[PDB]
Amino acid sequence: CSSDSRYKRQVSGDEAYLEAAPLAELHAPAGMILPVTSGDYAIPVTNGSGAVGKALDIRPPAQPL
Amino acid sequence: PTIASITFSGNKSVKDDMLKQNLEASGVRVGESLDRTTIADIEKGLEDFYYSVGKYSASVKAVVTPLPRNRVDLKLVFQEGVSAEIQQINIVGNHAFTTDELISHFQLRDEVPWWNVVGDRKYQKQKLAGDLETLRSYYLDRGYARFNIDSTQVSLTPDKKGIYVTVNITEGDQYKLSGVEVSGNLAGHSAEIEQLTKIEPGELYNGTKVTKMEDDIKKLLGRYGYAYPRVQSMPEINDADKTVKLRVNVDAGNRFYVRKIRFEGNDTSKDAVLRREMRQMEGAWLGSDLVDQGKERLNRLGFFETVDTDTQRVPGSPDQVDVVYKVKERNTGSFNFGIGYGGVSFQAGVQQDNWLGTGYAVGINGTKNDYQTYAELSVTNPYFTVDGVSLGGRLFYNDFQADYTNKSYGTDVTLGFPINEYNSLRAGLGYVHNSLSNMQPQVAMWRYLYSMGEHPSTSDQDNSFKTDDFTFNYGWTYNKLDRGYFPTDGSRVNLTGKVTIPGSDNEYYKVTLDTATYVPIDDDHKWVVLGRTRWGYGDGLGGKEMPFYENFYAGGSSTVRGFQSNTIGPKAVYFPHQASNYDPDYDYECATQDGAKDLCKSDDAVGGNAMAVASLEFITPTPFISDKYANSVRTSFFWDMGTVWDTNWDSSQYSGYPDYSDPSNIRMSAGIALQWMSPLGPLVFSYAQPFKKYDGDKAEQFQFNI
Amino acid sequence: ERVVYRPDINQGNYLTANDVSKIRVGMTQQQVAYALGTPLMSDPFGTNTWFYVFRQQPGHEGVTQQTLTLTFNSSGVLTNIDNKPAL
Amino acid sequence: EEDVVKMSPLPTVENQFTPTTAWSTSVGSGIGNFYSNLHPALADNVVYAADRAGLVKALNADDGKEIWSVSLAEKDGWFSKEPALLSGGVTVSGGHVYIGSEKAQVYALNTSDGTVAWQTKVAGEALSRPVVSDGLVLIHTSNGQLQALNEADGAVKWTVNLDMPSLSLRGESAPTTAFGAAVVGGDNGRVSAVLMEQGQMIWQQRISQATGSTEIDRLSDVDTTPVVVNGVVFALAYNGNLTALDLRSGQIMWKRELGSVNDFIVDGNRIYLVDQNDRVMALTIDGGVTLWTQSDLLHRLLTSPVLYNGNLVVGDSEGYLHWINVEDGRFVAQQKVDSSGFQTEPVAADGKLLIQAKDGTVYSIT
Amino acid sequence: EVPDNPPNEIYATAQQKLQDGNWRQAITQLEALDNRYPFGPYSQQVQLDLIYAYYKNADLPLAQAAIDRFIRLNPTHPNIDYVMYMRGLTNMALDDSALQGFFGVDRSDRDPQHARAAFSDFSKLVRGYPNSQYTTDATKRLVFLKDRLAKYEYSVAEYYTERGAWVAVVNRVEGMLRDYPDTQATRDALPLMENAYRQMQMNAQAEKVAKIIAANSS
Repeated sequence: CSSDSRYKRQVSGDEAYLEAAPLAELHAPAGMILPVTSGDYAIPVTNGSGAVGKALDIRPPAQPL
Repeated sequence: PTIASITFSGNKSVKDDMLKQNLEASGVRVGESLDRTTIADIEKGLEDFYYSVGKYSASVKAVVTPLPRNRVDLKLVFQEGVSAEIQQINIVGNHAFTTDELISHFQLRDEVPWWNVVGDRKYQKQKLAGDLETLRSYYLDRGYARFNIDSTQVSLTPDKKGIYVTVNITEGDQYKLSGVEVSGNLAGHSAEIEQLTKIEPGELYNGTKVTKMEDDIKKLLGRYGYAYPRVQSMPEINDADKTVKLRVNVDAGNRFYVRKIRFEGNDTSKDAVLRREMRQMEGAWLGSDLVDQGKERLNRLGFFETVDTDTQRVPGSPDQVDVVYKVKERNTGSFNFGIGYGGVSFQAGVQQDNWLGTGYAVGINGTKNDYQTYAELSVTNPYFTVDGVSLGGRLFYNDFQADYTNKSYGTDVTLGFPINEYNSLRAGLGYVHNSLSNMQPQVAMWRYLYSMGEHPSTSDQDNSFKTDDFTFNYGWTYNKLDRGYFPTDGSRVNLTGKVTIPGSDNEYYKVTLDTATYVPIDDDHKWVVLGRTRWGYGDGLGGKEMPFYENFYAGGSSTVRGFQSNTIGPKAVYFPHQASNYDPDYDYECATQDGAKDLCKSDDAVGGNAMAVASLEFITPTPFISDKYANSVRTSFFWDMGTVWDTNWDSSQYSGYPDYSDPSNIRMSAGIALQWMSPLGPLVFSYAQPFKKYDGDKAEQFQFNI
Repeated sequence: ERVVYRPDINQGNYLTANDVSKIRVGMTQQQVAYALGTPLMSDPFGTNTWFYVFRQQPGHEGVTQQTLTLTFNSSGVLTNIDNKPAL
Repeated sequence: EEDVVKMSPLPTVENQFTPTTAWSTSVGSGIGNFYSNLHPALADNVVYAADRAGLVKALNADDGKEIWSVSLAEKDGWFSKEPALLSGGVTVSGGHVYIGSEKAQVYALNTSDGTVAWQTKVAGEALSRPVVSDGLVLIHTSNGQLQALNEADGAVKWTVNLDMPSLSLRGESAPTTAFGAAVVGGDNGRVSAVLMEQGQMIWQQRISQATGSTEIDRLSDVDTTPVVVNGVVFALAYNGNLTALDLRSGQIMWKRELGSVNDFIVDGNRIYLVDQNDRVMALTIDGGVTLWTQSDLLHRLLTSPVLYNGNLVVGDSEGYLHWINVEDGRFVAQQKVDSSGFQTEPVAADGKLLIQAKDGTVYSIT
Repeated sequence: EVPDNPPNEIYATAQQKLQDGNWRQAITQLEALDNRYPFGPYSQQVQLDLIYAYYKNADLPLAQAAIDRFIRLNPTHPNIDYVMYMRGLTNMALDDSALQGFFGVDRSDRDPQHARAAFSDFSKLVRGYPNSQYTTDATKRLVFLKDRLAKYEYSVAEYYTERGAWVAVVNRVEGMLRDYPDTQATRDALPLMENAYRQMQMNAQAEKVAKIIAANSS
């Protein structure tokens, strides 16, 4: 199929997504109500564990056969 | 406890997967346990399935083979008997029409002629319902309002080989349509609707016309936004005098507004490449005409195999909709490479409409040999502004050498803007420079050189001539095709020309006119008639003559199939001239140094300054391709004709030789062509025979092109 | 400068001289929506206001826009009506 | 492309009996490949025949030469005729010969002239043979409608309806009359009885037994002619059971697991029939227990049997006539009367035997 | 293709081929093992291995179908987070293209269908299993994907500004402000709403957007 160094584990598709700029909220000036709170595309604030990018292990977990 | 494998044998007309699907409905599949007592049940179940095919005498056997670990292998053997045959179709109670002609429209057949396959004497209960509906439509649209089918019977011969079908009907009587009463909540538009519902006194009742009247009322309302109206006809029949009055209820709903128009499946084509073709736009009252016009324009674009529309209603809103266009990307563009006949020799070329989905049209090609070098670029932007104004250019560098040498390079620019939904105009500027040296003398070219003031010798190959021209390019285009790759209806026209502005070394003007017209015959547009032509003309302004290197050629796979490329038209006539460069062996006998005292005829095509081509082509479905991808192959029978003549040839001086100024010398050919849309772009194979042919023309019957 | 082809660009809410006269002060949002239809354009920045704009750009001829704006109180009752004919 | 499965071979045997053919009079085009019930009828010293078209002829029974001919075809063009699709069995009575049609017509031609005494329409294809006895004519049509007609006028007197399943055998059972009542079989598998005066029901019963899960698995109809003797009626069905039913009550006496479309003979305590597999068997009237069975003509598509000189006679699709004897169940002799074959029952009376071929020719055998 | 054998040998061969990197042959072996013995202990591990091999072999539709099967067969399983992450990653990998990736084309304004599907799946993963080791990468992918969907919205708004359709521009920017409030595309698209409001003579409404722009400027 292929022959490369440690291509068994790492993701396919580079690492472009790690360079995306961070998100910042808009400030609502005096005397107005911004509509921003009305969305469902919310990203929760999470301190979860894990690695990022090519350092992740995609190999399937081993069932206790 | 488990079935290790399953195998079918003997099935011919049934795909094994269908049998497996039937088998699993009984609860048996790979991995499931099997019971030997139920083997007969499986056999009977499979047996009962073939009744759908009409093979009522078929039989099936099931074999179970033990396998290690208590596994079993199941093998099914099928004896597919002959299907039942329709012996007769009988219609009882019909008094107004011949039973033969009523059956003539039936999908089912009781007789099949030898001279044509109009159908098969096979039976399928699915077709019987459609056939009954066809009978009802035939009887109900002739004025027989009271027509109804009492009952039907399907019978089977005791030997299970024959089918008999009987249909009982009651005709009633013919009725006259006294008038139409359209009423309800029209929301205005009474003027249009009253005109759609026009009837003539004494007109016979006609169900299909009533359906058309309802559909037209629906379409008229959908044009103004009411794209969910309620229309219902309720005829009131009067058997006392046999007049029928057609009451029609109309209730336009709420005017709808477009919330969003969304595109799906454009995985590579930029989004704005699709929106700029739309005529319906967001935040505006809906119109069905515009939504369909968007589909038509996207189809004409030619980037997509299939374009489909949808108008899903917005949940929780009474008067809003969303419009979804689902497209299937097509592999636009072309590629073609090769190697020379006989050191390094190679040709190349790439064409791309929709280059990387950006909508640009880019093309590159070239070739390098020892003889010649050639290169060209082309870039076009269909929307240089939002309205549709396009801007494009072109460069090319040509360098041919035998001795006879010809270097040529130039430039071009064109700006084309629309004038109407289908029409378009163009304008531009061009520059061309030609350097010719050591051309071997001949009449057709020395005449032109004399017109330009050059006076080269007729007996030597050592004269040269260099020129430089600026031109003004115009044009026009009409396009109403259905699609961009395999059209099926509509026509196209494309006029192109140019003229040299003052200051150019040579003065002339040139015109061409390509045409194409498709006329469908079948309702599904599988059988189509293609009419195609080309034309041309050019001449010099003032005392100037049209340059010989802008001449018209015909003959290849593009103009008139069957003849060698660019072999039609006048043939050169060589003067008796010296071998100033060299006298090779087994070549260069045409008016060469040794012998050949007088002017020598030849077969070297040179083209002419006028052309006329035509073609009539018939298109049929491919015999052995499923409809799943029958839209990537096209088969065609064609009859092509063409000619080329040199309007300035003077037969008075060159009387001993043919009069090339005669248009009557028409060529012709016929054959068959196959066209396939391979990953490398379209591929065309064609076999033709030039059954009309003139002295000097070269025949080439098999031709393959990209 | 010269220009030679452009499509018809219809934008907004389709108003007429009949419906615009039906509405009157004191009507709830339901009645106004029933009469004129759902507005394509409303005030997002914290205020009950409905914009009924009726744009028409018929090619190179010109442009016309009737602007009818309705302001309701917190309870959804129409308190003010202001319709402004063409630009 | 795929061929039929089964067909036994012509069984070699010596012709200890001495039959012979005669006549071979060509009536006309013949029934051809269509399935119908156009058997000849014999009365006095003349015979009558039909031709799956308007053609009708009356032939002298001593020579096979015609005495009068008639055509019932109808014009449909300048030089074209619409076929009469004549498919009803010929039966005769005083001065009338009654015929059916698939065009829904019923004819009654004068015996001495062939001129139409009367003609009327019925409730669909009159496929069954008309039967007349001490009253009205009776006809059984494809719609399941049983209709009675005035023998001298053709006007309908009364009608009875019977159910019709989705798919049924091509044919209709002729009615049988007894003590003023008429007993018939339907396509649903029932055996019904009615009175002649106004078609009032007397009793109904079921004899079909398949009760399958699909139409052809359910394909079980009483297409045979029921027969009555000594107050009991026998009935048979395609896949059903040979049974005996009490005439007065309709309760069943005994069943036997046999099924066929061909009618059966009755004589003494013996009943002979032809199975759907073309096997030939003889059974007792008491309980139907087998007497003997002849099982070598498998899948030859025999015709219905007749009783002639104590010997059963049957045809086949290959034009042979097979003679069976009650003494041992053996074959006494064989002929090749016709080339095209037989798909219509033979007839015999007054020591005279005859049969009509599939091509329209009529043969007499002695 | 695959000789008949007890499941253990087939699974051993499949694992050996996966370790060697032969995706096609491993897929064949695992498919055979799954079809032949869907009841045995290997019914789960073979599903996971098939998902992984399909994804690596670029047979994304089959990987998606296998994930759909597994989620229904075992809606509660210790390693579901892995399958959810792989569903999201499959939908993401179904978005990119190679050629226009090499030529440096900005693919933001093409079809966003797969991006939305991947966002939904990653959001399910992160909200359901915050302790899983895939949550961090899921969050990074989500942060990128939200800004790949706001860019498409801005791309549509730009066109409807060019064609002079003002109600469409206003509605599109309102949708951006309601769905993707904090992205950069929403800050770029905001001045398009003000121009649209001013082209329709509704200046009193354009001043509010002007205030929003001023209050958040660099």
